[PDB]
Amino acid sequence: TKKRRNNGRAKKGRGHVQPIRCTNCARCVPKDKAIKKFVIRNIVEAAAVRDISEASVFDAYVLPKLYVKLHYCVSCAIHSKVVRNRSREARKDRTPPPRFRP
Amino acid sequence: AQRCKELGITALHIKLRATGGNRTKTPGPGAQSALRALARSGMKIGRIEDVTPIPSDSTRRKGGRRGRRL
Amino acid sequence: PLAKDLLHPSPEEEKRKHKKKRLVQSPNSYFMDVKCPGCYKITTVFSHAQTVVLCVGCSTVLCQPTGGKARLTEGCSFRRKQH
Amino acid sequence: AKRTKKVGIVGKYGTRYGASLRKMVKKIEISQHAKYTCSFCGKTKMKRRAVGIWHCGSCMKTVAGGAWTYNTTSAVTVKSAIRRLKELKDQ
Amino acid sequence: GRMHAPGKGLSQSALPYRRSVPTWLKLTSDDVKEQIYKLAKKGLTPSQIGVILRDSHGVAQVRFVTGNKILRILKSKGLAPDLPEDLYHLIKKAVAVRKHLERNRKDKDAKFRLILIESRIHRLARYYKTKRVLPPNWKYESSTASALVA
Amino acid sequence: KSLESINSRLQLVMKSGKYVLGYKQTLKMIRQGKAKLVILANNCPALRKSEIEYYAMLAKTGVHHYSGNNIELGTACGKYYRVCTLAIIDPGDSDIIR
Amino acid sequence: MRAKWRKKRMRRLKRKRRKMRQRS
Amino acid sequence: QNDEVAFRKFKLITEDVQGKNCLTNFHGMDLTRDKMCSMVKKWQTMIEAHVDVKTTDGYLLRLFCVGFTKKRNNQIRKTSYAQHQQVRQIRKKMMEIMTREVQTNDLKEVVNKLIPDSIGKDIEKACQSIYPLHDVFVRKVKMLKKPKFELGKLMELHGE
RNA sequence: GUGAAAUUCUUGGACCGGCGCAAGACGGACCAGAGCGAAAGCAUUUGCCAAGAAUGUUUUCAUUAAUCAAGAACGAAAGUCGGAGGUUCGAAGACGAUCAGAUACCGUCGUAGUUCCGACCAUAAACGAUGCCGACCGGCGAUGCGGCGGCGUUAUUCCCAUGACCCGCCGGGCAGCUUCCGGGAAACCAAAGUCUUUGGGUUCCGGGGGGAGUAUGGUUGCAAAGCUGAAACUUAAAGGAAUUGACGG
Ligand SMILES: [Mg+2]
Ligand SMILES: [Mg+2]
Ligand SMILES: [Mg+2]
Ligand SMILES: [Mg+2]
Ligand SMILES: [Mg+2]
Ligand SMILES: [Mg+2]
Ligand SMILES: [Mg+2]
Ligand SMILES: [Mg+2]
Ligand SMILES: [Zn+2]
Ligand SMILES: [Zn+2]
Repeated sequence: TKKRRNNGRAKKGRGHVQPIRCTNCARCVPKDKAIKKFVIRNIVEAAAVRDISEASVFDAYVLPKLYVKLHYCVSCAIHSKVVRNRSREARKDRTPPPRFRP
Repeated sequence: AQRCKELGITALHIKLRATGGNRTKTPGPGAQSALRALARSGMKIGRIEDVTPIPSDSTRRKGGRRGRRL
Repeated sequence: PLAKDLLHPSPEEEKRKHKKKRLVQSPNSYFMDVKCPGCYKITTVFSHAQTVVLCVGCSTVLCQPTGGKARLTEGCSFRRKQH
Repeated sequence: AKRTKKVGIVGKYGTRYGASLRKMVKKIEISQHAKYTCSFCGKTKMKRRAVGIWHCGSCMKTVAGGAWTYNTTSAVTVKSAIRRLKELKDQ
Repeated sequence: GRMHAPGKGLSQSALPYRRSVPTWLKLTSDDVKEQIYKLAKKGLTPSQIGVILRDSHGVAQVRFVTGNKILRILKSKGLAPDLPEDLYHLIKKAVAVRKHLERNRKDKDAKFRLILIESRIHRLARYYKTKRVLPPNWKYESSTASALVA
Repeated sequence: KSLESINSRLQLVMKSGKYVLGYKQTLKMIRQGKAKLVILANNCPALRKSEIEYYAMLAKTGVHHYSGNNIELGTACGKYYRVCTLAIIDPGDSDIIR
Repeated sequence: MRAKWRKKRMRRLKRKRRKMRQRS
Repeated sequence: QNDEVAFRKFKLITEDVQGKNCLTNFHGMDLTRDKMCSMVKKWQTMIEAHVDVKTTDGYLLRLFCVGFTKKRNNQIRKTSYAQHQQVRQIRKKMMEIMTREVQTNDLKEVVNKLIPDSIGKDIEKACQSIYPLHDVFVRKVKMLKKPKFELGKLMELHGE
């Protein structure tokens, strides 16, 4: 049974997509098929900010961040629970999960 | 903190580095603890910069195209 | 719109339609009387001219070829001919 | 007609010396006995005289070249490399 | 659909239903015909003639104003080229592709295009042989191509 | 862009204007004064290059040094032989300026 | 058997068959 | 500097030392990692150019420029992509106005003009007619060779 | 380095931090249900060489066309030969682990190979598991290219262009959402529709499962193998889509 009309990848008008390596298990996955993370994390912990601010020589010192682009095969993506198997109806939508900002 | 204090150093510019290359770019759990303890031990923190090796395009990553099976 | 009037469409949509797909094939171009300044004669120019048109006597370029429509040089008048 | 199917010039060796050795020497003998165009006069008269020696029958110009080919791919890249180093030597 | 391409382009020229000569065209039949003679003697193909006459002399269709087509006019005087223009340009393109292909051996794309161009050459030539435009023994040979054209 | 232009213009010199091919004929037209442009292949013997250049200095005619060789100056002229030197009597194509 | 390995086993059988035929 | 930006970094190789003080001259400039990474966003096109330029002083430097396309305030389309020919025109434009600003003057004028990075400012302004660029800086500069290390030329830039 | 270790490297400084040099790979982020190409496939800058779709056209020829046995071109990766070069990775292999056993999964090293040139081979889940050309049959919002229009903003300048936006329209595409158009065994598909109300044109190809893509013959190749391709015999099912339950390290 054809599970997804998308065929599990973004390849629509192409014929071949150059592969990447899974950042976790180093598996060759097509670039448009692997699940991509872009995490903009604080360079320090959420509880270490207060300690660093005391020892910062600059009073108005902006906090640098970390820019990491992760790529995952669906094996490592499911194993790390970054994606989950969804119902037949719930599979179709492509909206990202809510950010839980408030 | 003890060696720097007894050698006459009071502030530091922390330069973080992960494994880099084609390997992991996320620093391990030791990054947060070592950075936090340096400031809490009575030492100043200035500019923090990243020197993680980020290739334009590296060589082939070790493991094979089927990955590290587990 | 099961009761669309295919025999008598008002020309607003016909002008909107593609030239081949109209009720009767009507071209989207014309001929314009281009009048460059500094002279006295009228030069006939195709509205979609693919060449740099020049007069018999004028040493002045009137239009330049682009994608769809002839690009008149600045300052030159143009008049339609019988629509 | 086409008198042989695949041996070509090394049909003179008969069945001897092995198929791969006749095949290996076939391309060398074709180029060694070929007539190259002279770059000095334009006539296709530049033929090998001895090993490493090439001579044009028309303009009587002798040049030093490869053993079997008129000029080896080694020396071609060498002459280009020397020219780039010369233009680098001055400015 | 294109003969040798997976395209379905509709880019054409929609001739108007108006068959009448425009009243603002004061050029007469002999005026157009001498213009055809002058430009052909300059060295312009019939396709190049019609675009120039339409753009500069403002003529709708040469068939409308003179009662005959440009190629028929050219051959009646007798100065028309012996090879048909489209066949000439196909052969001329094939010579350019062949010249580029011998310089660059590894151009597998160009070698693919050469077969496509030459197929159009041999099919068009067959049509012209049926209409007796070309001699029955005419043939497009790759060796003689660079000579017969240009 | 100069080499692609001179190839097409030399083609226009043929079948439009009068030319002459070969070294012995070129000298005759140079010393007669009716030569206008002399084109020499880079394959030319160096003695012949300087001799034609000296002749053209006396005749006040220009010398173009073709960036080909005598093999493909023949192809440029539209011939099936090698031409090493040629002279143009009258262009017929404005490759030379009045 | 996985069909790829059944294909490979058939190949090794075919190479053995060719050797025994060429021998005679 | 006093009140400049913080993401720029400079190499300052030492060249001569006397007494108990070391005297350093310019060696190269490099934008910091998190600023460079933050500039790279989706739905926009970046343009990176490099050029080998020689100062009047005899110093050979590799100038890298990075420029990102800018989406408009009223722009509704998600993407702001420059066509390949437009990218080529922008790259050539910011190559010749980068080698002009360095070939004309000496090392001193280049260094204190890239301290506020005036080059990227005029690069952005000259490109506003083709495609609006906003995130334009000088990515990096490195020194390929040095002219003999004259003692007098170092002392004057360290003094009056 | 690992789940834990260990084979391994190290007071000759192993690892680490700085400065250089050399070599060979690969072109991240930008990079998209985006583009191009007949497919395979194609991503640092610039230059050259030819090629092509689409668009615009009141340019030209005037049936020149669609599909196509035989024939031919190109064809991922792996593999073969010859010549270079070999950084990293890495079949075979070795060692350490794990295990009842472990010729494996994990780790250290490591040959062929992985890169370039030339010559082969012609196979992939070469997939959209879905022939090509043509027409007709819903709607909507987008996107790439070209073109035609239009409030206004922006870049220069004093104004048009000219770019960058905003609102539309046309054609050609990659797609997407929705629909009791219709179909279908359903999954689903605007094509897999216009099919018992069965016929637009034309190629290839299947006849229960195995035996079998096997044997043999022919043919191609250096070889590995590729193309064409059975039979005896055996069997009542093998399969497809969905439903319910059970089970899941
Ligand atoms: Mg399943
Ligand atoms: Mg594929
Ligand atoms: Mg697992
Ligand atoms: Mg291969
Ligand atoms: Mg080899
Ligand atoms: Mg290793
Ligand atoms: Mg059909
Ligand atoms: Mg059966
Ligand atoms: Zn993984
Ligand atoms: Zn000679």
